[PDB]
Amino acid sequence: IGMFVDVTSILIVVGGSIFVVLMKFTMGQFFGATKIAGKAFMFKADEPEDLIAKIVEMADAAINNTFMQKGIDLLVDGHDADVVRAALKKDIALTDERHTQGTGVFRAFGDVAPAMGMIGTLVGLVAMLSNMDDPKAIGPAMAVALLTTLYGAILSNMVFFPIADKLSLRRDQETLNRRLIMDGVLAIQDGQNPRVIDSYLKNYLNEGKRALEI
Amino acid sequence: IGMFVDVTSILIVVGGSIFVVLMKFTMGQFFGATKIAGKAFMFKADEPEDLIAKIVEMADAAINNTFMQKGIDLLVDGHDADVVRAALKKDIALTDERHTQGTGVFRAFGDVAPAMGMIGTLVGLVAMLSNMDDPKAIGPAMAVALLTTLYGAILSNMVFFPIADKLSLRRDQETLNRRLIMDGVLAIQDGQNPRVIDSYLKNYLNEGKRALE
Amino acid sequence: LATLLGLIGGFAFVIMAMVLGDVTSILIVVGGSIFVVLMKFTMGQFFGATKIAGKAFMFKADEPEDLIAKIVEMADAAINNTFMQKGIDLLVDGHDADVVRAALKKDIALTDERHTQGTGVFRAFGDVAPAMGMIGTLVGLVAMLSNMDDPKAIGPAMAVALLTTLYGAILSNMVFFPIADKLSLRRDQETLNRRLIMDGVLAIQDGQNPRVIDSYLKNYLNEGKRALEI
Amino acid sequence: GMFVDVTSILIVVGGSIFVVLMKFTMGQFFGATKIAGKAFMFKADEPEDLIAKIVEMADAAINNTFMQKGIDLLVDGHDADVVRAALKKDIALTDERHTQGTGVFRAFGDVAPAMGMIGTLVGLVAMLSNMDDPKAIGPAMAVALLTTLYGAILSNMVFFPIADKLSLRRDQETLNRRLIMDGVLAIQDGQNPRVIDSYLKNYLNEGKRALEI
Amino acid sequence: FVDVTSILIVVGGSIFVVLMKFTMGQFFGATKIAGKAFMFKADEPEDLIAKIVEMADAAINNTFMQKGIDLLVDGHDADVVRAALKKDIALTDERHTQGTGVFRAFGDVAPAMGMIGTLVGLVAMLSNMDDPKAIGPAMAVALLTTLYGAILSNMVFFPIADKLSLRRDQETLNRRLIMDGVLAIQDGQNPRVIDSYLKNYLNEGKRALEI
Amino acid sequence: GLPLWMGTFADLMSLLMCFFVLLLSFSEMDVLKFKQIAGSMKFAFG
Amino acid sequence: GLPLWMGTFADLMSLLMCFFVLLLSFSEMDVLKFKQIAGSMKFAFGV
Repeated sequence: IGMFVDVTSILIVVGGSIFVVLMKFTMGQFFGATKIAGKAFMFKADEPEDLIAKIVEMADAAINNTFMQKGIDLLVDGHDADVVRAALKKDIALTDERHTQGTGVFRAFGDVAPAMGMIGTLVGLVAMLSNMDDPKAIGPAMAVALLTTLYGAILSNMVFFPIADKLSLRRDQETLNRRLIMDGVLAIQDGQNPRVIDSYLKNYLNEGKRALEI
Repeated sequence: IGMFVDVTSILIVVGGSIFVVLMKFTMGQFFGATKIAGKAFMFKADEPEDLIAKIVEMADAAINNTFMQKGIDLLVDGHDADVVRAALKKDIALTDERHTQGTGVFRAFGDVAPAMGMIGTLVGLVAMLSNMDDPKAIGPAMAVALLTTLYGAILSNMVFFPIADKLSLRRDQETLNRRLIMDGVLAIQDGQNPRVIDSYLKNYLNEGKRALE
Repeated sequence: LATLLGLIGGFAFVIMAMVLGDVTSILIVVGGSIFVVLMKFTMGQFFGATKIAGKAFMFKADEPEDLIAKIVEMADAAINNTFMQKGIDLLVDGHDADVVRAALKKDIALTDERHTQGTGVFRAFGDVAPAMGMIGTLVGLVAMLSNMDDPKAIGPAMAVALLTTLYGAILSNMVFFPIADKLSLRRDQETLNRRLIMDGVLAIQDGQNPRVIDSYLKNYLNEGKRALEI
Repeated sequence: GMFVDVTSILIVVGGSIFVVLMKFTMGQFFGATKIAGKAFMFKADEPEDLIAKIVEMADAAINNTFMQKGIDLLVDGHDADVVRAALKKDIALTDERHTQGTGVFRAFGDVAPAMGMIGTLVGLVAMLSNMDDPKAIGPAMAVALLTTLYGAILSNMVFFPIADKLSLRRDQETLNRRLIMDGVLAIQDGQNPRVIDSYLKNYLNEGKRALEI
Repeated sequence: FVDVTSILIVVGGSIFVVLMKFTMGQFFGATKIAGKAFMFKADEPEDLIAKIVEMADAAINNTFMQKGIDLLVDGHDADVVRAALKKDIALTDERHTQGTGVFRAFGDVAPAMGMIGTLVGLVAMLSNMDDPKAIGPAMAVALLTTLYGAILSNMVFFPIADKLSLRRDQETLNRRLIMDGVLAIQDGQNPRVIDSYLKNYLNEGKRALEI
Repeated sequence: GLPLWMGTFADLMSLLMCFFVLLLSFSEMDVLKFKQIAGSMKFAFG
Repeated sequence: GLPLWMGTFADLMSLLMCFFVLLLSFSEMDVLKFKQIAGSMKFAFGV
C-alpha cells in the first residue's frame, strides 16, 4: 500500500548505511561482496557424495567444478606434490577469506541499518512535533517515522543478516568440498586404489553443523 | 477477522523466525535439533548413582545404557587402553557437539522471535496510524501489533530459551554420565579394588549442579 | 555518616517494598519465573539455594581476626566453628598431611560450588523476572483492550497492567540480583576463612614457627576486597 | 515541591546505595571514596621528575612516599631479593586497591540507571492511575522525569568518569612505581646512569603516553 | 533542524567525559592522527613491492623504508634492524589503537549526553508551561539534542574509529611488507622469489574481494 | 546482549509515553468515537 | 551489552505510546485542565 512506501525514509536508511559502510570498505570490495552473495544464492553447492563418486570414477580412468578442473589441469602439467599442496591450500584459504569478508561486509550493513533507522525516526518525530498545534493530525506524521524504523528493522533482520548467515554456511560447504577435492587430487597423484581412500574420506563428512544429522 | 488476526500474528512471528533460522542452519539440522530436544524432554537421564552401582557390580564380577555396552564391547574385544579411551572420548565429543548445536539452534530461535515481534508491532502501528479515520481498520492493526509482541515475548522466554537451557543441562548430564562410564571402564580394565573405584566415582556426585544436600 | 547511609538504604528498601505491596500482579511474575527456572534447576536444588541464601543473610561470617587469634593461640598451646572443628578432629585423630589437605580442600571446593550454584539460581531469577513481568503486562493489555467500555477506566486499568512490569523490575534489581551479589560476597568471605583455617591447621600439624604463620595470615588478610579498608 | 525532589533522590540514590551495600561493605565503600578524593585533588608525580631524581641518586652513589620506603629498605636490606619482593607487594597492593575502588564506582554506575527506570515506571503508574487530579499528576511526572534525569546524570557524569579517572590514576601510579623499581634495582646493581636513562625512554611511551609523541 | 545550543551541549558533555577518560594531549594527538589518516592516502602495496624489487635489482619515499635503508647502510645485523622495525611497528599499532579507543569513547558517550540534554530541556519546558500551542514545538528543540548525539554516534565518531582501524591494518600490512623486503635484501635473495613472497601479501584479510 | 540503539529507542519511547500521557491528561475524548473504537477492538480480539 | 528483554520493553513502550496517539486522534483540548496542570507542574518542580 502507499502508506508503507516513502522515498525520503528509504533514502535516509540506505544512504546512511551505504555511507557508513563505505567508510570501512572500498566500493570494489562492496561489489565483490555483492557478487559473492549473488553467486552463493543463485548457484547450489555440489553434494560431497557426488564429488566423492566423481573422484573415484576419475581415479581409475587415469567435469563440472572448476576447482577439480584446475586440479586435473595442473596434474596434466605435472607439478611436484609440494606445488600441488601449496596451490590448493592457497586457493582454499583465499576462498575462505573472501567469503569471510563478504560476511563481514553484510554484517556491517546489518548492524548499521537499524541505527540509521533510529536516526530517521528521530528526524520524523522532530518534524512531526514542530508542526503540531493540537494532537489530532499526527497520525501519518508518526507513521512515517515508524516506517523508517520498520525499514531499518526489516533490512537488518530479514535481508542483510540472512545473507551474512547464508554466506557463512556457503563458506563452510565450500571449504568442505575444497578439502574433499584436494584430498582426491592428492590421492590421484599418489596413484592409490579408489577404495582405500574412501575408507577414511567419509569419517569426517558430518563435521560441526552436520553433526546433528546422525 | 477475530481468527484472522491470530493467524496473521502467528504467521509473522513463526514464519519470520523459521525463515531466519533456515537461512542460518541446514533444515536437516533443524530436524536433528527438534529430535534431540524431544529426547531430552520426554526421557529421564539415568541416575549417576545407578551407573556407579552397575560399574562397581561389573568390577566385583571381574546393561541398558548403550555407551556402557559399547565400552564393555571394546574392553572384551582385547584392545589396549589408548584406543578404547580415544573412542570413548570421540563419542563424548560427538554428543557434546550435537547438544551444543541443538542449543545454538534454539538460542537462534529465541533471539529471532523478539525481532519478528518488533517488526510486526511496527507494521501494525503504521497500519493503525495511517488508517486513523477508519474505526473498522484500527482494531485488527492494534490486535496484530499487540499479539505479535506478546507471541514474540512468550516464544522467546517460555518456549525456546528454556528449551535451550534444558538442552545445555542435558548436555552436562550426558557428559557426566559418559565420563563416569569411561572412568569405570578404565578402572575395570586396570583392575583396581571395587571400594576405591566406588569412592572415586561417588566423588563425582558433588560435581556441578548436583550440590543439593 | 555510616548511620546516614544505612538509614537511606533502609528507607529506600522500605518504600520500594511498600510499592511492591498487589496480589495477582506479583503472583504472575513469581509463577512464571519459577516455571522458567525449574527447567534448569530441580526443586531440591532451588530449595537448597534458598537455604544457602537464608543462612548467608541471617548468620554473620566469622571475622578473620578472631580466626587468626584462635589459630595462633592453638599454635602457642601446641570452639563454635564447624569446619575448623572438623579439621582439628581430623588432625588429632592421627593422619598424614596429604589426606587432611585433600579432605579440607574437597570441603572448600564443595562450599565454593554450593555458593556458585546459589548465585546462579538467583541470577537466573533476576534475568527472567522482568521478561515475565512484561508478558503479564501484555496479557493485561490484551484483556483491557478486549474489555473496552469506559474512557475514564482506561487510565487506572492500564496502570494495573503496567504495574506488573514494575514488580518485575523491583524484583530483578532489588531482590534477586542483590541476593546473588550477597551470596558471591559470602562465598569470597568463606573461601578466605577456610583458606586461613587451612594454613593454620597445616602449620600446626607441621609444627612451623608461629611468627612466620602470623605474617602469612596478615598477608592473606591484606588482600582482596578488604584492601580498601586499610 | 520539595517532596518530589526528595522522592526522586530517595529512589535513585537509596536504591543504588542499597544494592552496592549488598555488594560492598561500608568500610570498603569509604575506602573507595577516600581513594577517589586523594586521586582528584593530588596530581600524580610525572615520570620525568622521577627519572631526574633516579639519575641524581645514581650519580650521587624526598617528596615521594614510595621512594622513601624504597631507600629505607635499601639502607637496611642488603640483598635485592627482599627489597624487590616487598616493593612488588606494595605495587600489587596499590593496583588491587585502585581496582577495587574502580569496581565500586562502576557498580554504582551500572546500578543507577536501573533505579532511574524503576522510578520512571512508578511515576508512570501514578500518572496513569490518577489521570484526573491536577494535584496528583504533577508530582507523578516530576518523580518520573527527575528519576530518569538523575539516573542518567549520576551514571554518565559522576560515577563512570570517576571510575575511569581512577583507572587512569592506577595506570599512572603503576608506571611511577615501576620506574622507581627500575631505579632501585639499577642502583643496587650499580648500573650506569646513561644506560638506564636510555632504557626508561621506551617505558615512557607505554600505552596512553604514546599519543603525545 | 539547526541549534547551536544543542550541539554545544552534546560536544561539551562528550569532551568533558573523554577528558576525564583521556588527557588533552592524547585527544589532540588522536585528532592529528585522524586528520593524517583522512586527508592522506596509504601507498598501494603493489607500488611498495615494485619499489623493493627495484632496490633488489639495484643491489626511498616512505619514512619506514628510509629508516630501514639507513639501518642497512651502517652494517647492522638482522637482529638489531628486526628489533627496531618491530618496535616502530608496535608503536604505530598501539598509537592507532589509542586513537580508535578515544573515538570509540566519544561515540559511546555522545548519545548519553544527548539523552541528558533532552531530559533537561523537557524539564525546563514543563517548569515553564505558558501556552498550549507551544507544548509541541518546544520539546522539538529538546529532541534536537538527542538526534545530534545519534548522528555523532553513528555518522562521525564510529566511522572515524573504523577508518582509523582500517588505516591501522593498512599500515601494519605495509610495514610488514617492508620488513620482509629488508630481510630479503640483507639475505641477498633473488628478485623473483621475494617478488612472489611480497605478492603473496596482496590477498590479505581485506583485499581479497577485488579479485 | 543487545545493541545500544535499542536502549536509546526504549528511553525515547518511554519519554514520549510520559509526554503523551501529560497531553491526554487535559484532553476530552469524544464518546461516540471511543465507542466505535471499543467495538472495533472488541471484535478484533474475539 | 543490554538486557535481552529490553527489545520487548521498547516494543511495549512504543505499542502503548502509539495507543495514546490513537487516543489523541479523537481528543478535545480543555483549557482549564491545562491551567491547573501547568500550575501543578510549576509547584512540583519548585518554581
